Amino acid sequence: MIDLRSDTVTRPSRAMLEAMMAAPVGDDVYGDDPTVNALQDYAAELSGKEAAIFLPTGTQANLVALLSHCERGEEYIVGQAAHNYLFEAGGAAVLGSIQPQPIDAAADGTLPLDKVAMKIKPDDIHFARTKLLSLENTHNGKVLPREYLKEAWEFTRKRNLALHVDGARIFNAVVAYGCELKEITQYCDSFTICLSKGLGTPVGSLLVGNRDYIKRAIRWRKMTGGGMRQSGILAAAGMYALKNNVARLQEDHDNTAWMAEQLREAGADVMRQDTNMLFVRVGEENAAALGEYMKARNVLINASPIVRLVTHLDVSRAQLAEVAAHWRAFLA
Amino acid sequence: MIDLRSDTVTRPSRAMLEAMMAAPVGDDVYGDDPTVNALQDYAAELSGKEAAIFLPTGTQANLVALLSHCERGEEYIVGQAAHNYLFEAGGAAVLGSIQPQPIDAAADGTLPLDKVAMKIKPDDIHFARTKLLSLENTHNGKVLPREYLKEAWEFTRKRNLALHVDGARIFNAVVAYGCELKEITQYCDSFTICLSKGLGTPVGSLLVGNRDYIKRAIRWRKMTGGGMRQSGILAAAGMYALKNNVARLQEDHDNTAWMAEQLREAGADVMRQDTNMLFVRVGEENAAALGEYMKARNVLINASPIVRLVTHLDVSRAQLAEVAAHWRAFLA
Amino acid sequence: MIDLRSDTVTRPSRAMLEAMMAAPVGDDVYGDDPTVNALQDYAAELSGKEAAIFLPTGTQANLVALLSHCERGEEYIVGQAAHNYLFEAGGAAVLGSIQPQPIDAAADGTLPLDKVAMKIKPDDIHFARTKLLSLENTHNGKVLPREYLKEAWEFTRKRNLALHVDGARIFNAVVAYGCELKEITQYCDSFTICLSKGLGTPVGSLLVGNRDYIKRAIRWRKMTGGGMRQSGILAAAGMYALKNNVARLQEDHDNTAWMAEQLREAGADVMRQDTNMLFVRVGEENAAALGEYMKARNVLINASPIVRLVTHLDVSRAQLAEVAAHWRAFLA
Amino acid sequence: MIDLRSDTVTRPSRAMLEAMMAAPVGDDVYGDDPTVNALQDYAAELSGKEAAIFLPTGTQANLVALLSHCERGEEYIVGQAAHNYLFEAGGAAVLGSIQPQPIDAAADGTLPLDKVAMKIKPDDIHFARTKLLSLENTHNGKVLPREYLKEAWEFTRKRNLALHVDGARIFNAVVAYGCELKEITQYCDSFTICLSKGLGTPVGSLLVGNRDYIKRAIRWRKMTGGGMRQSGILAAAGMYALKNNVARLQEDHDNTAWMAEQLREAGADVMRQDTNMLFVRVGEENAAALGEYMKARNVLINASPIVRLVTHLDVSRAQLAEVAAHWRAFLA
Ligand SMILES: *Cc1c(COP(=O)(O)O)cnc(C)c1O
Ligand SMILES: *Cc1c(COP(=O)(O)O)cnc(C)c1O
Ligand SMILES: *Cc1c(COP(=O)(O)O)cnc(C)c1O
Ligand SMILES: *Cc1c(COP(=O)(O)O)cnc(C)c1O
Ligand SMILES: [Mg+2]
Ligand SMILES: [Mg+2]
Ligand SMILES: [Mg+2]
Ligand SMILES: [Mg+2]
Ligand SMILES: [Mg+2]
Ligand SMILES: [Mg+2]
Repeated sequence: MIDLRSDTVTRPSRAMLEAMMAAPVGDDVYGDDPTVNALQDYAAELSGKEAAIFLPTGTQANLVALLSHCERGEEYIVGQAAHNYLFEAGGAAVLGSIQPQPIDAAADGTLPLDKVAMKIKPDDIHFARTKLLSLENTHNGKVLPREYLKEAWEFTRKRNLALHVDGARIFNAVVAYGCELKEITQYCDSFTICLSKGLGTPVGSLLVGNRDYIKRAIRWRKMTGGGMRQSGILAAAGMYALKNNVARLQEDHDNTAWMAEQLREAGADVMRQDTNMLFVRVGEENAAALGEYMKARNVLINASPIVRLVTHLDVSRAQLAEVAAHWRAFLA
Repeated sequence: MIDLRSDTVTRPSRAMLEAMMAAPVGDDVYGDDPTVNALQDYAAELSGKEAAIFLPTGTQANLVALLSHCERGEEYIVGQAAHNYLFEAGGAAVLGSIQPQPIDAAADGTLPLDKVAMKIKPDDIHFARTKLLSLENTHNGKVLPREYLKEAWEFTRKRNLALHVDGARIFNAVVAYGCELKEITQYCDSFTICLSKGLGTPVGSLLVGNRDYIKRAIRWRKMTGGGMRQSGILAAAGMYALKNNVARLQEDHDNTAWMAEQLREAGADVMRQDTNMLFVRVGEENAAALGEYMKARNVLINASPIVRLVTHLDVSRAQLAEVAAHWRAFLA
Repeated sequence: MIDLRSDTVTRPSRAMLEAMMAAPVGDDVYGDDPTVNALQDYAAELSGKEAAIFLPTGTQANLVALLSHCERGEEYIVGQAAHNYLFEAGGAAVLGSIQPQPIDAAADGTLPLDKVAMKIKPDDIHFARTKLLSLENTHNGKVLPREYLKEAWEFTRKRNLALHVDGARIFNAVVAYGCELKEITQYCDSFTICLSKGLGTPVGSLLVGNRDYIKRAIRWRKMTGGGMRQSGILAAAGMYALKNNVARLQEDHDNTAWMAEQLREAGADVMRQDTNMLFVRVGEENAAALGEYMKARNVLINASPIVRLVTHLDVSRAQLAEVAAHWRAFLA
Repeated sequence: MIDLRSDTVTRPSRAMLEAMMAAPVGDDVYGDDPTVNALQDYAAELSGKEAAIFLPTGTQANLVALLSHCERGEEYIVGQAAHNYLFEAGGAAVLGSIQPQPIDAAADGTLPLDKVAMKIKPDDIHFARTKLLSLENTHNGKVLPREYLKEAWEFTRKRNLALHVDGARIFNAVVAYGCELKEITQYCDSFTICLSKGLGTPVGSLLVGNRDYIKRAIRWRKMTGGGMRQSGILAAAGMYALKNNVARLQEDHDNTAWMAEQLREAGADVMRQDTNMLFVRVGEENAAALGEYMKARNVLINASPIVRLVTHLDVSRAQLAEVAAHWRAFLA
């Protein structure tokens, strides 16, 4: 079927499945899984960091990432629309006892440093203790300006703040940048990697940072429930994906801007196109209707005034042609 | 000694102390303290609410209120500069496992209902569960419009959201409206009352609401550590304060409005003036230099590029006239 | 390789892997994964419960269960040596703001109802609010008496307390009782099921209960980070495991009971033997020395003055006979 | 009236009241209260510690004491029947995110060190991180053996554990010991002092420890709501009590063992007598009945199978004679 709801719907490729069934495993609680360790070391090395850790979800990757950075009473400055603030049921505050300090991101997706500075609280018993600055490289598809990344890292060091990046779709950014992962990963103390979305993995996310940081991450992961056993089978896929599915992300990107043009031709009001994501202003009076129309044509989208269409390896251009045709028919 | 730093410096008048030293007391934990109970029933009756609870501080009155309103994982929309979000060291999140959703307040001190609406979370496992809208009347002196208070009240009912008002200086707004307290508390499910501010009490606050709500608040006040014993001694100052110090707040207002013209007609840059508060932009170069010049003449003002002068019952106009002069002498 | 450390080392059989590699999957967050849903409905139906939820680990199945049962400030009575109190880094309190009330378990593994009763808190603001009684069937191998399970069930209803059972090895007790799973799950409101232990799955657990309870558990599983995507691949091993690996647990039991006689009739001090678990008091002087002697011959046993040997599908009797010999050779 | 429910019902003496109305005050949030500072320095000096802090309640003193000692995920070993575990609505876990590890106290009221050692968790991700050992000198009236205090302190230093003592009635212990406060205070890193119970204060408790510890206590107190303003009026009483009400505690003690004898003569089954507390095994079938009988004779006690009678300065021996007579009449 044609699914444009999220790149999270990506299913295992033939090659990936065999890599998995082939991978050697062990008990990762003891650290005896060759594959988990191999994936963790690859990411670490690939990003220029000391150590990495495998978690069940990107949600748990960020929760653990936040608990690891901030103690009870500390606070993190994040985007009002960032994932580890808005889309993680408020875990950091509810579970971690961390005060969140959200601020609106700028149009390009960055967090205005002048605003971040204004939110750093003085060492007064009145306020929470600002500790972390969280970013999200690839925010609703937008790739942060490389210069800004350098600026934030520099900014944080000057203010003694830790810097963490939600790299759910960090490889989309990499491919869009045209550089290596380590070249953007140098500007953050820690960052996450989701294997389950664009890279085509069934389950999996990674938190990468220095040795000590990750050791604290290990205690938190166990507590939050991520301490799995024979994760080797899952990690195997993650290794295969990092060595065979990063480059093709460019194919998704061209499909996004290709589709963006088709919908423009058809008459749909396209709001913007960034990486594997495009947004259309469908409208309130056409939301649910378009949903059904499509859903009928075996096309799955998230019905809404502003529909977010996401691309991935399980959607071809030909299939996009179909949806662009079905859409054109909708509007006229 | 001339303290324009805050209205929190007000000291007990001899009549207040006597009222305290001659009050009958009992074990409040056992609910055997006459004066405490008397103070509560009086606040409840005067505001149209069923019950009331006395607490050590407003900070605790709000932490308790927030805990009594939101279960673990629940959320409260508030102002980025509001007290129960910014000035209570993130208590609601750190201790109460409550997710805070702060937004910028409009110029007049209100939380734009349109902005508030966009922040109400869809009922999806993705988000925290929006449950409370917490206001602040008298917000840095600013008196919230009355039509907004009625509109927020209606908005929250149609959204099934509770409405709480941090009334640390509610009586200041009350005198400014020229109405009864009941006429504004009718637009909220719960509100607080600090007696230790302009009303001149040594310490103590009140949280008022529905009988069942307050019953829960009693469990939280205990856990947080506010369940005192013979606190009727303190509650006594409260009654005395509520029966004699409400009307004279108009005197503080006139003085602030007075000082404003004097400082203005003296070379000072008066940004704005609301109730017992005045704001003068002094700037870097003269900030710290101003604090010292004053500190010497016994005039205490929180130095800063933008100084906040707070009038209260312990600062006379004559004394203000003096400071004024001392400020017109600062420029030369 | 001979791992008697835990039954958590069980590795996937080729038939299990195939079942996993050929399973249809979908986005579980969207509830679109056939196998995951299939696995849940099967566990629910087989236990007499309305709903079921798949999780990354048992540790998370219990944290979620506890959170779904107790609101902030609520409490759960448990065993001092129980898993959701002792071996999950205090998660219920640290992350869930739940007060734990642990008590020593009787010799047979049960929590003495008389002791439990004394621990139920009076409804007074002095105490936490007792709400759950959490058991553990198979408790270090010990099979809880059936009359106690029925008695705890009745006790909790007459006290209006929920009853949860940590069933990490529930099927081990089940085979030992010689009854159906439904006949014991009928005595609890919720229970867990680990598939990654004796049942031989690579990872995964289940929490089962009433439809409304489980709906809440879904919100908590997300927040804690267990809301995976195409997890049907994992859920597949679970179904395969539940349809083929339950009965053969009797083989582990016989082997443990077998090894016990061998080690006993060899000079070893066998304290006790329950289901797939055996305990031998080795003592200080021979503890670490034993671990090394074994470690060399590839036999892995958690060294300690009191060694805990765990049998499972990946350790044959023939292999046990070998270890045995290697142990009778340790004394000389 | 005659109140034997608790020494918390103690009311202000003429001398105390005048000391209060006389005391000079200020804003303690800024630290400008002469009296609060004077009380804090007196306690500190009197106990041989660096600094002290004034809180509204003993409950908040312990909560703050626990938050100050243990970070999120750390754990404290305390008595199953200790106040900061059982009688503080579980604040440490609910609010502080601290895992509690309670164990039964021995008959003399101490925590068997052999048990404490058994509960210290290894540095493994399975367990919470043992950090603090909490004691309660004067536990239900029992005075801990001095030798044991020395032992626990020594024990904790050897194990790198912090030691805290709930000194709600620490002065009862002092008077019973016959030594100075500093001689028992040397065996703890921190300890609390309740001014509101036996010492005859209306409100008030103190936490005493080293400079850094108390500084952390200050941030926590503010967050939990204890940061009061003109606390001078309350502190004044606390100073008067520490200089005029410690010695007479002996009068309460003799009244307790005097009354214990009278009740024995009358026929009541006295369980034990320690300091200002005695326990009678009234029985279930006579609980409520005795309550009314007494309550009628204007005598207030906590009705129960085992009645706890507490002495204090507001109950004279003559009044005890009355109650012992009313009791005798009850039984015969
Ligand atoms: C989806 C997502 C996450 C979390 O991953 P889940 O698999 O949904 O838990 C974190 N950050 C971003 C930016 C995401 O898009
Ligand atoms: C001062 C104040 C509080 C709380 O008072 P504390 O005594 O500092 O705890 C709450 N809200 C507002 C708006 C205040 O100005
Ligand atoms: C192993 C186990 C758990 C949880 O399993 P993890 O995979 O370690 O999270 C829960 N309860 C018992 C009794 C166990 O033995
Ligand atoms: C009463 C008491 C406390 C707490 O004091 P409150 O005034 O009740 O908050 C702490 N410890 C002991 C041993 C007590 O008896
Ligand atoms: Mg996928
Ligand atoms: Mg919390
Ligand atoms: Mg005051
Ligand atoms: Mg396994
Ligand atoms: Mg008292
Ligand atoms: Mg907590």
